[PDB]
Amino acid sequence: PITGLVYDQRMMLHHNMWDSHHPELPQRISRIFSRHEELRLLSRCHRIPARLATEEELALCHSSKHISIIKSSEHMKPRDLNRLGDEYNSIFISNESYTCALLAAGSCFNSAQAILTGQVRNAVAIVRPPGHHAEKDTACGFCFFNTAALTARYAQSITRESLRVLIVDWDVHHGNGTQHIFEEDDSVLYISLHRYEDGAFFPNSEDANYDKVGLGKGRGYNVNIPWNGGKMGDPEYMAAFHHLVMPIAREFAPELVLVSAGFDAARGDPLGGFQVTPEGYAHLTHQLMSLAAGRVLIILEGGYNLTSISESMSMCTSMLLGDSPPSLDTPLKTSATVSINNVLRAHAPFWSSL
Ligand SMILES: [K+]
Ligand SMILES: [K+]
Ligand SMILES: [Zn+2]
Repeated sequence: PITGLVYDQRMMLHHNMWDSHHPELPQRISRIFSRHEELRLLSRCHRIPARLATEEELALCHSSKHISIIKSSEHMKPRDLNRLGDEYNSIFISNESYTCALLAAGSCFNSAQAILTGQVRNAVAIVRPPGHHAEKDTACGFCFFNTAALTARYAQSITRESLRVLIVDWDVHHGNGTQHIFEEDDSVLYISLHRYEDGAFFPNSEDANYDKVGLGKGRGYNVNIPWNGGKMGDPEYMAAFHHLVMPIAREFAPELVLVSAGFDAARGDPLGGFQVTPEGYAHLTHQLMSLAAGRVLIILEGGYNLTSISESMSMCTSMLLGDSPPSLDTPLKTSATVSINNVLRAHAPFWSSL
């Protein structure tokens, strides 16, 4: 009954060499790690080693062009790093970025392998840079390679090709790259909750709306839960899990759960504007633990208030370790009722549980 934990200080080497205060900070991961130490969660976990992803593994989801361009940045002079970063939507690059992206993905592969070999029941991955905005062919939104999507394909590569992987993306932003990578796929169920604001919120695409349900054999296996016009928090997220996430997930019957666990919907985040609490994140984690015989891998995505992400992800690890769910302190914001009902209208044709 072991919980794994992967953390490697070398992932702090990725940095913004022009803006030391850019919110995707190296100390995001060291702060989360430190809070696990203070709460004495670290010694209750088995340490899973980091490793570099291989180029062959990156090619599970990304084009060889994209791999080669990010790879080339390791030897790039500052002016060229600045210019290359500016060719993407919201990317900064340093000479260490490629290696850190490789480390984040490989750390998650090792964690998924530890779960799927029965060496640990579940695991938490304290990694950066994040992944869920990265597309097959391009970097986006602080993300170079799509760690969670690659981990889903990696898991299938060591088990069977059609292994049912659920990805729950509770980062406040839509994971455009994860949706696109699996949009035609019925073996990977993508469920995202995100601030949407009728397409005005990053990443600024109507691809994130509730009516994008998947394509081809993937029709029904893409679930977007978009928030509009309100400061959403625990009641809205609990209601979305109750009416949507958990009924769909149970019907899908995943063999592995990956959480694209951004903590930028947390109270205090400078970018998300929401107010999910650490206790809320613990309850979402505990609900997901009922799936896939407990095989849950929690993967850090966004989240930019250092205190908020440290308390929030530590509470998630406490849940993985088997601790009792904390006590939770309200009627939904009206637009959140509308959002949930819109998703129910979009997906009840595909899911008998709805
Ligand atoms: K999301
Ligand atoms: K899908
Ligand atoms: Zn985010």
